[PDB]
Amino acid sequence: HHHHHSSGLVPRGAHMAMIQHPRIGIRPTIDGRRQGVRESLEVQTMNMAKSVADLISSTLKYPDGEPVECVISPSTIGRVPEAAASHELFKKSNVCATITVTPCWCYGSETMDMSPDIPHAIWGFNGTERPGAVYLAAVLASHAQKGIPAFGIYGRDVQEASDTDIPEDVKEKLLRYARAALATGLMRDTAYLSMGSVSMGIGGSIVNPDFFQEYLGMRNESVDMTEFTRRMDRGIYDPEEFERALKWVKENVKEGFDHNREDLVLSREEKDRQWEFVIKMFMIGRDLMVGNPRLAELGFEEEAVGHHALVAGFQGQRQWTDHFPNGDFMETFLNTQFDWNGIRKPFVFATENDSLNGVSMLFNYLLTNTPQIFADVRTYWSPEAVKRVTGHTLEGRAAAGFLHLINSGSCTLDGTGQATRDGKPIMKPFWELEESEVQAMLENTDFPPANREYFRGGGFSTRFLTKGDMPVTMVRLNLLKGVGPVLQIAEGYTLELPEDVHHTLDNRTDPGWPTTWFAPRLTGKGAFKSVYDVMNNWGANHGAITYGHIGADLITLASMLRIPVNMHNVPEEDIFRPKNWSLFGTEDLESADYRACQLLGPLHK
Amino acid sequence: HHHHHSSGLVPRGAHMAMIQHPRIGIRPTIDGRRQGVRESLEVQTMNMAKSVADLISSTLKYPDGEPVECVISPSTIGRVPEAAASHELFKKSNVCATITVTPCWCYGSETMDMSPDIPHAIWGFNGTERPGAVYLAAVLASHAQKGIPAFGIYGRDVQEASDTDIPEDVKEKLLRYARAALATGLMRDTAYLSMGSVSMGIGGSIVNPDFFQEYLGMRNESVDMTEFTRRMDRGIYDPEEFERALKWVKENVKEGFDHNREDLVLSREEKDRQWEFVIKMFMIGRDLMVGNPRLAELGFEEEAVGHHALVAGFQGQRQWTDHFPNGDFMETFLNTQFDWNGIRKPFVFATENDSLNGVSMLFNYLLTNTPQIFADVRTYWSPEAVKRVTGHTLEGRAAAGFLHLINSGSCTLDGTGQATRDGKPIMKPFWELEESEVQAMLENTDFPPANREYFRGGGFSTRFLTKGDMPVTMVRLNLLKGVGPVLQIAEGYTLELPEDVHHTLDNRTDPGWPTTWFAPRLTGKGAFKSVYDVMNNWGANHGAITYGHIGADLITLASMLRIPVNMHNVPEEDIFRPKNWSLFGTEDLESADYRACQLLGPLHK
Amino acid sequence: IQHPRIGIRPTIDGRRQGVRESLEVQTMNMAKSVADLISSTLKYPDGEPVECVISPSTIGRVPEAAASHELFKKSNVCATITVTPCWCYGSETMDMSPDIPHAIWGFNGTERPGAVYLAAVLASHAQKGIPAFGIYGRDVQEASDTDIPEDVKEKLLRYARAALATGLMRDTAYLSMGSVSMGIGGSIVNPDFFQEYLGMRNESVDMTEFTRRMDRGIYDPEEFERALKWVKENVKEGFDHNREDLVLSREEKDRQWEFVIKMFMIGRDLMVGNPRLAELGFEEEAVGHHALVAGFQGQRQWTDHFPNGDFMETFLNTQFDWNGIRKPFVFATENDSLNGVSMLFNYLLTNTPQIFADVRTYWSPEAVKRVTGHTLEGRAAAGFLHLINSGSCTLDGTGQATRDGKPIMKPFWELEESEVQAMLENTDFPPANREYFRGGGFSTRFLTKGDMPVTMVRLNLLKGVGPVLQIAEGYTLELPEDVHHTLDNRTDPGWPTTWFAPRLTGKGAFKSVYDVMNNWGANHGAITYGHIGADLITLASMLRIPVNMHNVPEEDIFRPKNWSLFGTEDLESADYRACQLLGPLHK
Ligand SMILES: C[C@H](O)[C@@H](O)[C@@H](O)[C@H](O)CO
Ligand SMILES: C[C@H](O)[C@@H](O)[C@@H](O)[C@H](O)CO
Ligand SMILES: C[C@H](O)[C@@H](O)[C@@H](O)[C@H](O)CO
Ligand SMILES: [Mn+2]
Ligand SMILES: [Mn+2]
Ligand SMILES: [Mn+2]
Repeated sequence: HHHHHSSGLVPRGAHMAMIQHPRIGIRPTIDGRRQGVRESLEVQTMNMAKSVADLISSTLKYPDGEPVECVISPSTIGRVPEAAASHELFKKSNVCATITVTPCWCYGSETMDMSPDIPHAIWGFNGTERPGAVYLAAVLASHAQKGIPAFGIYGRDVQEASDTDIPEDVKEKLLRYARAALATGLMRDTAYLSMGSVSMGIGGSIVNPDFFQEYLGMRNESVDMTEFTRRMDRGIYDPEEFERALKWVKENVKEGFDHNREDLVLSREEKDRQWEFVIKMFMIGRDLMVGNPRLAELGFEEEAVGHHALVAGFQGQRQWTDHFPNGDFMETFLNTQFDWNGIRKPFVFATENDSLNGVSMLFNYLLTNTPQIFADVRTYWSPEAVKRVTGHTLEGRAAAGFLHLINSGSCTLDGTGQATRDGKPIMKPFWELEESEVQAMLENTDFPPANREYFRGGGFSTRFLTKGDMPVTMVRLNLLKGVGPVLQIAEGYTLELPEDVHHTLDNRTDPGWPTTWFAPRLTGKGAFKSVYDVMNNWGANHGAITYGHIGADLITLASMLRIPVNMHNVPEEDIFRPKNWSLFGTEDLESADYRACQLLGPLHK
Repeated sequence: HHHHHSSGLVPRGAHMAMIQHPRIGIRPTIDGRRQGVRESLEVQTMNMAKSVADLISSTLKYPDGEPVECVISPSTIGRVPEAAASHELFKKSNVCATITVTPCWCYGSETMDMSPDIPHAIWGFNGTERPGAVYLAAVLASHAQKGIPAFGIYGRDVQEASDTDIPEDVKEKLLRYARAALATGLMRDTAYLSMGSVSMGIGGSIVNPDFFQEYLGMRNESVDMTEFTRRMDRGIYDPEEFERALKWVKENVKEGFDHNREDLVLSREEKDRQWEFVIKMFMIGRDLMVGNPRLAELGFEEEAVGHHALVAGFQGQRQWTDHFPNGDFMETFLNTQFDWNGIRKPFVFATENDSLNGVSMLFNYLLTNTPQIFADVRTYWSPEAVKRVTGHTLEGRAAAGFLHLINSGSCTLDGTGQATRDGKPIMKPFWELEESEVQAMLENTDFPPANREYFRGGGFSTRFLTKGDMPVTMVRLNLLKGVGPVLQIAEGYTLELPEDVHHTLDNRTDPGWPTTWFAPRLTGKGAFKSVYDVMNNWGANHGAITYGHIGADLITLASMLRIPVNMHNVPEEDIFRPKNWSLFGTEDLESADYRACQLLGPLHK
Repeated sequence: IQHPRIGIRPTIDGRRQGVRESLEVQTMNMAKSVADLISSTLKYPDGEPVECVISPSTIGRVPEAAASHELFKKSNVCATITVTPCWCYGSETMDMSPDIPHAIWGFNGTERPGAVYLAAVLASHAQKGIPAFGIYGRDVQEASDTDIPEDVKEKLLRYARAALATGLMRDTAYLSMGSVSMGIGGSIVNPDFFQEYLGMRNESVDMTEFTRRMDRGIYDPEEFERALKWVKENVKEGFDHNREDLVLSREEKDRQWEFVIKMFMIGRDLMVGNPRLAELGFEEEAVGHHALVAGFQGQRQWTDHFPNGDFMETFLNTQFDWNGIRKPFVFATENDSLNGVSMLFNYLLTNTPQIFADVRTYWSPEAVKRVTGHTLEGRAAAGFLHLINSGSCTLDGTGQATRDGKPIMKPFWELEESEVQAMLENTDFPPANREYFRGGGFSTRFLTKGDMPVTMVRLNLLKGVGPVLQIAEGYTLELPEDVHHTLDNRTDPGWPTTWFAPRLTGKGAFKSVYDVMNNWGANHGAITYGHIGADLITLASMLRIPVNMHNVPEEDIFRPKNWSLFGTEDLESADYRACQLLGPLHK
């Protein structure tokens, strides 16, 4: 951001849209009594605060790889004017959530944080010498009596007064809380950009701004896809960048086998022209999302600013893709953690402008800092169907059947699963990626010409096979009329089928697109009695798939946003929600969660 | 109550506040058809009524030890004008709830009680000769169709027509119903008195009159604590009583070891002055609650009347206890079933003006006629922490860990557990206490000087150890914003630790205060999967602890008041709620209970 | 005293190569004029000029909106004003903050569609449920014109004063001393109301704290000596109406004077803290309770025993004492917290101290005739109300301060020495009536000068709905001297009097002066210098408190623009519907 010689802002340096740095505000509360008690507790109390700040700052990173930032109250908090001084610092410090720490008794409502629009957690030391726990429960009761949600963090094992380690059980809670709170703080005040609008009558592509505004704190931008054509015809993109990209693409991107029907096959001259075009789609999509200071230099100052988009979508079908090369290459590379410019954070991006899938990916992204697989839930494969079709009897993780996850053209190349840790397939934050790993991803992917019976305009799709045995979580938000957003979660594993089984199933389906074979973990409960039941209960044709088991993190996140969780396979002992959820019931956690979300409602209504 | 020579009422005889005598109204309904049927059923029907009245009156007592009173309709009820005559009698008879009894078919809505503001139960004889059961179900359907809650009492085993025993299964239901209904009738129209107001920002001490008014039928009174000072300086207490108390206290109350820091230790002259002062606090607190006719004789006629308080609280901290001796001695003796004047009903009394703990104690008190332990839930002791700290491996009832229950100074001396039945520790109604038992309680208690780093004004705390192996129920009401009161219940046992374990844990905590070691019964369900989970779900720093397993009684009570139960460990087969609860669902009893309480709402809104 | 800012957001057409660069200067000028108008005209309770912030650039596209929001977030902005002369891209340029008021001023000129933006962006505000005021001038202005027209200033300043009132309340506390006073409803303090509507916290101390600080020297002894001396010189003890055997000796009266001074000191220390207390070694007591407003329960338990609260209540609400001229500390008798908030509304809108009073009597013209022989004329002609607190009232409520030979109440920084003198000279302090206040003390007795324009205000809690506001603009009265003395002597001549006549309109509860009283929702009112009804209405609408009753002319009613979508005919109902649906700010 510098000021334009006459009018607006323009970017200089990095993009216009930076990743934000929300802080966590740490509030050490103390007994108010002086002439002995308070003075004797100051040091133990303020240390608790310092140790929490070091835990978070030394463990968690923002999407840009920087260490998360913490702020401590200007003093310990024993009486209201100390709370007010705290609140005043936090207001100007960009604080997205609060952690109160204490080893002693403090005065409930005199010391509590009143912010209704952010999460709070309280950690009471489990010690005998002072009532730390007792404050914990007291102040949480005030929170529930005043309808300001707060998390309760209480360690299992009595600690000695002089001990300053944070117990593993407390750490787990502190970090789950922090990861989830940071996701809320990173979404807030950003936008979703629609390119186009509704795609083929798909629910999530009918974008609902009330949801963004009320639940997420987010704005909605839109451009009609004509914008791409305008920029291409008028030279509103970086031509020097274009030349380097064309060269890198020629070197690194293998064009794939052409399955097109005979009379639909394009000339090699046409295919080359289409390659230039999709490279420009990428640059333009990326520029629209985040801005580009080069656009300003080329004298396109209005365009240089972008659309402040933390997440975005491309309608494509039907009107664009009937005419012009499709968006597979754009969608692929936006979601991939590199291009000709180098290794890079991803730009979270929805196929078919499925805004709800976009937000599902963004939850996943902000919780993990890892890129996100976008997929159609194409087929449920029962053991019986697999046996009939291939002769093979499924075993290990595939034994109970599995789901074919395969988007209609595009997918993050990180979703190959070629990055490695300890001999195992994973998806990594961009700053952990090695050159070899990028190379492996490119090497194990190719780019078949688009199927022109569906995508007359042409383009190239993305084709790889996700490596088996990677822990993942599939995720989907859906909008329920009269209720709002509801969240479903399925943790499980990618699979490696026998090769013949893979090729047989693949070739009957859509072998020009990207494949992940998915087995969800069954629990014998709810919708996880069988793999079939998991599909039959999946509430949209799309899912968002992340590396890792992040179910418990999502559940915590959803409660912060007051989004009820309709379906998950997370063990119950991992469910971690504000302490007042339990006033809405302890047996029927699902109903209590609906009652709590219903009553408190979204953050920004 | 006599009229003053010029103006008000004043008490004479007992106190101004008597314990009330709510009645149970018994309604025998009969088939309307004469010329045979009705006349042949009169005697069997009216006997059912008489036997129910004898059951209740011969088994249950009011808090003052008098036998509960019943009223029968002026005739059997076969047609509406007989129902009207019944309703007319009950209106002037102080009837707090209804029991309809019948051996035959009667005409539904023609015969039913329409009172919306009181509980109803219906007992249909399980006989073959007439449709008793059939009336039972019919009239209950009318109750649910008209939104007037009623309990259904149906015996398991077909009885012979000539049999007049009440089956054990029916008796259990009749008496649970009656105990709970009487508690509602005893609370109604009484008050809660606040002395002071908010204590150290504690939730329950921010008194919510909507709750008292709407749910309990109760008023709220308040005095600023200055009132104590006024009465002490102006001689507004009984000086003859004061002298007898001072003497009894010198003989019966052992002053305890002084743990104070050296420069804070008070002179013996000061300690003696403080003893006089806390004796006066007691008398004044007791007088404020219930009135005193002696105050009238001494010419303080306004004060003699009291505050009509069935339950009350003393703020204490911070402003009073920073200056004057604290309220431990007052709170202790109000909750204890004796003093210098003799053996006595308790006066239900909250530390720190925790009005919600007060009501929790009062539920417990009205259900049992036994005094009530007020406690901080200070510490969860895991087996691992106990092993580390003491070397001991916990066994029997303590094996899964336990809770340290220990109020910040005061507790009913009945909570020593020194009263005995059949070789076992219990807490008794006052009229069952023996002189030896009072003596045991005094003998096993002492009264340490208050800790002046917390209670600068001084005073004496109460110190004993509750005997192990007593069945108890811990209880807490909490206010949930947008919902109202919700009730949690944990039945279990007091523990006897090995002596070394006890002293080690005690001495690290607050050995000048009273201790109960508590193990809740685990069920493998909800919040009772582990002792840790029970604490982690306890919704305030306070609990109310009663002798006995009274979970099922509380659940019945809560349904009468439409307070949902968020957490309990009572077996499901014991849950006994109005029959329409089951129209709100039969599987998810917790959700159905929230839906039912939500829809019907409190009694007096 | 916080310094909440107003954020000025200059929005602009995003199209360059001409349009945008041509409008930059004129657009930025609108921002600058508004900042100047506000900063040169309004002041915080402490006398300092109000502060504004402008967006770091004009706003034509969303990332500029984002930057504006980033800056305002750290600049303590309590409300926004968008200004524009041109068309701009509605939802791309709008402020989304749900917890603060907004206003849009669109230039009324022809060359560019500024009124078009104004209405389009307000449509978005209504459709997204984020209330915003619309500010549109009556007369087409020339593109180069730089004057803010008078209709526009009036709206901008009304908006700003009301916005600032919300900004100054937020995050402060109400302190109760004691609890419930004599079963008075407003003294059963409701924290949900404070928390949800006002963004305020609740603090609490038992009156025992007073005794504690007195016994233990927890107040400033230098200050005490200077105060005792100043009070002997300046404060006139009044007539003792007590019956013979209740009359106190001169010694006892003198000890009580020392005590009530100490009460004043402790009350003030409790509200705002005092660094002298830390110097004297009570570091805890030194910080105070962060109270923008407070009350003192008093009766029954304290005033039965100890000197009453009148002196403390009077001087907290007065703009001076032995330490010099000074802002008031808004303070409620009987801990009537609703009256306290009513006073504070008036205070924050005007920077002038506030009369607390019981609405004691309605005097009909018939009854004045019967009792006095006199036939009321002038403003008094249609009857009137006796406003008189049970012992205390701000000395500024004498009406001794003067502007243009007319009685007023002034912000403290406009007070002259001679005016303080006049307030003192026209007040005496009668011993407390010991049948009602056994514990003693001294009340405050004066008579408010007549012909002073005032507004009486009351906030009431209505079960299941929440707070509702009632407003009566009117005038103080001067009665014939002998008529005054007859009415006074048979009521409570030891307490302070204001004679009030509300303006009648023949609408609603303002058809007669009796109707005004018959519809008054409590025994208390807060009374301010000035006719500020229109300001209250705007403030009420900011906080979503319905107005149940007011005598303000309909043309002056200025509410967020989406109120009109709830109805244009039946404004009262539309107001209730809007507040009901929108709810308090901090639910
Ligand atoms: C080719 C088809 O139109 C395909 O694009 C759709 O089924 C789409 O994937 C649905 O999300
Ligand atoms: C000594 C402490 O203030 C103690 O009184 C508190 O923790 C209190 O027991 C909380 O209920
Ligand atoms: C003397 C009375 O108590 C008086 O104080 C009451 O009328 C009080 O003014 C009610 O506001
Ligand atoms: Mn699809
Ligand atoms: Mn306690
Ligand atoms: Mn009054």
